[PDB]
Amino acid sequence: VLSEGEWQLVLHVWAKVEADVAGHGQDILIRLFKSHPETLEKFDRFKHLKTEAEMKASEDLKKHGVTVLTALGAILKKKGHHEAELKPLAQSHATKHKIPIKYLEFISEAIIHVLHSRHPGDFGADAQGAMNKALELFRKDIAAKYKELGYQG
Ligand SMILES: [C-]#N
Repeated sequence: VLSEGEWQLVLHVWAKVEADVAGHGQDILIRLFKSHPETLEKFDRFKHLKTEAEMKASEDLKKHGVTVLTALGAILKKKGHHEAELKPLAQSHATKHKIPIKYLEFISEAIIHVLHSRHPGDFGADAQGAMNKALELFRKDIAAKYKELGYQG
């Protein structure tokens, strides 16, 4: 459960993300691809991307970073009442992308790392703890929908 004050922490850092969604999105996906290169074979769209250099210059990668952060931001802003906003995301990742839950733990770690590098004055122990809890509720809810489809992974 996040306390209301922990949701406020999440939302306060989020507003920082929002002032530069494309830069945050690039950092996050690159971080993910560098830390868990196997996840990159799950994105059809990025098969031409090899070097870090290539990732940084990619428009496909930047535009996707925006799409990912827009969808997640809409979910975080709901403070746990996100069934509507999460359902479409869950079902597509299950059916169309076949993304194991594990991948969701990887991109969570990436987001946490990036927030910390970028907004350290805002991203202390208290904020990291609340974000961790928000992302873990997000995964748990995703895993519930996967279940309903019979989608393992
Ligand atoms: C889609 N990350």
